[PDB]
Amino acid sequence: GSAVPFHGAHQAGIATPVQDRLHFAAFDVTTEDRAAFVALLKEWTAAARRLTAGHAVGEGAYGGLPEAPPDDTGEALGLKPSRLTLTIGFGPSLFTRFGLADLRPEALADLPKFPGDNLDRARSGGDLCVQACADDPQVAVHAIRNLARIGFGKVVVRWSQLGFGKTSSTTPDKQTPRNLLGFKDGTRNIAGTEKDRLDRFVWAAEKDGTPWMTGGSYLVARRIRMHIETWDRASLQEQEDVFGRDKGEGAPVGKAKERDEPFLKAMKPDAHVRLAHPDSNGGATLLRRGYSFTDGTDGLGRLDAGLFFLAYQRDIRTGFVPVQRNLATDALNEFIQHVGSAVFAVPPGVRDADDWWGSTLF
Amino acid sequence: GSAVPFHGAHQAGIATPVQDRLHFAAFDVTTEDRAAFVALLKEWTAAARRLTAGHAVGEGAYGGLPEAPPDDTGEALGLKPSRLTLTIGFGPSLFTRFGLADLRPEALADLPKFPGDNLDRARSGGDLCVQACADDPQVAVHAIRNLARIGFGKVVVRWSQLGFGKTSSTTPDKQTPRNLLGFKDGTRNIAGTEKDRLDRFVWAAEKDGTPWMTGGSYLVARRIRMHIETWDRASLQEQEDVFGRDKGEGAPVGKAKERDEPFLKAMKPDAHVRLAHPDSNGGATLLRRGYSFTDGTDGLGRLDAGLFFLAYQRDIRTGFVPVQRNLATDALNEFIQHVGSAVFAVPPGVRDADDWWGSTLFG
Ligand code: HEM
Ligand code: HEM
Ligand SMILES: [O]
Ligand SMILES: [O]
Repeated sequence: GSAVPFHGAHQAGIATPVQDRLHFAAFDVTTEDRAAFVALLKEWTAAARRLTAGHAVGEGAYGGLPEAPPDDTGEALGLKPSRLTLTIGFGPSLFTRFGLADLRPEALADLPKFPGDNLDRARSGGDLCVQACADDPQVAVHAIRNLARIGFGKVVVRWSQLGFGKTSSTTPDKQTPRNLLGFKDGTRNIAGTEKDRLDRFVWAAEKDGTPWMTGGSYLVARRIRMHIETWDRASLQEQEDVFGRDKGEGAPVGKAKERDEPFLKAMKPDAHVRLAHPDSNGGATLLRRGYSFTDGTDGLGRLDAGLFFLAYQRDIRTGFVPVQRNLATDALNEFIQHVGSAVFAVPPGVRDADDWWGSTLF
Repeated sequence: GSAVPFHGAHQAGIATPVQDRLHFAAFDVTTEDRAAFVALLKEWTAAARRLTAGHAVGEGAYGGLPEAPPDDTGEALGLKPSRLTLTIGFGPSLFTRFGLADLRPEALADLPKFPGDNLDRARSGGDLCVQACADDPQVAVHAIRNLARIGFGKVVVRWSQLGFGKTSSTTPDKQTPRNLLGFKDGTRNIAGTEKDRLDRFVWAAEKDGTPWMTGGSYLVARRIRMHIETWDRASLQEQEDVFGRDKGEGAPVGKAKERDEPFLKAMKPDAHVRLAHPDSNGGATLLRRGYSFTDGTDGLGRLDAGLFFLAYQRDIRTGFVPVQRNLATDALNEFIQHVGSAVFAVPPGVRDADDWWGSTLFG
């Protein structure tokens, strides 16, 4: 239940080992006062320092003046830091405010429309996001809930997604988690230890064209419904054919071990791994960091379940966009549907205790 | 602990230690065939035996005939039993089927309308329920998902609730968990160790008037929204006055320790503990076993937080109903709203590997 350092050239929550649980919130800004928004970012940064150390925000959750509401709502008392990370991003829509228009990064591209999209606009977009990842779901919910409260009057919660289990890995030496289709998910990703690959594929560089984004990254979120009724009636072979790996061990078809390298020509041409592989996409590589969800029932007698997909990359135009375009013929398409979407510019890290979220932009 | 025994005179998941996470599903029955429903109960019991031992259902999640769908959907492979318990209950509407109307227990009382109810009927009721509790939410979700799959064609999922963190205790010797209002919740409950209180307040007895229910219990579920923005703008003193305990230690007003017994007169007369206490309700006592939830946002820019309240008792008429009736004036009502409700008759335990869920009811 240890604590992930909050400061760094890069924000935590990206290369960091993937924590077991997720609370993701998109916010919309309701103030048009740049000074007030800057003040919010500083307050938020200070609260995140405490929250990620497992401490209450401000003066605490109790023991203050009886006539004052407590600084912290208290539901994380007695819990551990739980490897909490808090990662902020800025949406394209934010750059219509605070005189920021000319600072929107080129690499923060709006996505094209994709075949089979059914995007719920109310569960899409957002002026900004906060990604809360922790091994304890209540540590994550508490962070989001208290950030929202601190921002009362200046921002609102547009949409929020709980992820009950991870479907990603930045630690290939560790057990790979499974998604709700029963397959290991995260085998061939990017590790936090592969500093070279993160520099190449994840972190924006000064020369890419947006100096304030140096050391940040670009994030794509996709809420993906899974047609579990359809999947659960499919034979084992069909499921294995869909991905290009076997279900039990997770090894590429033909091979014996999960982490044996794919031999792509042995997979079906519409196999998910074959279409998504960097070698099929001009080298394009993603840091996938998604989680599973279930939100009630569909009103039709079935659980509503899916995968809240997250992908970090140096440039949306060289990462998610080409790979997703190449999944147009993916056999997995028969079993999923994209029903929410948003993109964000994730600024560089909080350098020290004097720095604050977004300082390079503001 | 890593696992909880599935067999017993009682179903596990009631008096046993409260696990960290919840997946609760209410099902509606679609078949009119009693034998086929009995077949489902047997299949389900077999699956629960495996699931609660951390094993896949049926022949497993892979390694079968490549042309056959796997028996288990696989998302619990490599996970642990995680103290998983699976607890089944039977709703009033179940007894309108399979020629059972005269076997519905009197202690399975319908709830009355309560002041302030705003019940979503689609997230209320149900012919039956399965309570899945485990420390790992994926283990719980996997159990519900495979039970629903196994049952398809004979049952559908009416509504389902994820509980991301507990707000109850049956083990006072460990730390008491906090709810989304920031208060310890579970301090004065019924412990697994209190055999006599469980017999008095939780387990149905043969003499109560429904012999097949001997050893079972009766379950009330309430989905309670929390008006969290309003709560967080109230002063610490107002919050503590709402409950009658202080927020930090959870001690009754005027006392120093969480588990000091309350002095109720020192609380505001509309304080939640004072109104809910057995001494204010003719001795009526509950075994609370609920969890917190968040399900997205309201329409309006604010999280949709709340408490998925669960209460086990020997007779709904002498448990939840009187206590909830007394919360009509609760100061807590300013900050909550009941938006979902169901009741269920939870049968006695699966005695051995030959037994099955509901066997005392169906024969
Ligand atoms: C519900 C939706 C999805 C499911 C269930 C899923 C599942 C999987 C599985 C089982 C693997 C193989 C193990 C692994 O390498 O992680 C995989 C690999 C991968 N997936 Fe997905 N995926 C989904 C959506 C996506 C999307 C939307 C993208 C990008 C637009 C994507 C990109 C990738 C990539 C790049 C790999 C690695 C392939 C390699 O380099 O070997 N996936 N996914
Ligand atoms: C969001 C809804 C609720 C919240 C936040 C809440 C919170 C609390 C808290 C903080 C306590 C004191 C700690 C403890 O002893 O557990 C408590 C006690 C209690 N609550 Fe609730 N409660 C809620 C709903 C209910 C409902 C609906 C009932 C019954 C109908 C109920 C019955 C009780 C009882 C019986 C006690 C213990 C009384 C005693 O000390 O003997 N609660 N509750
Ligand atoms: O993926
Ligand atoms: O409670």
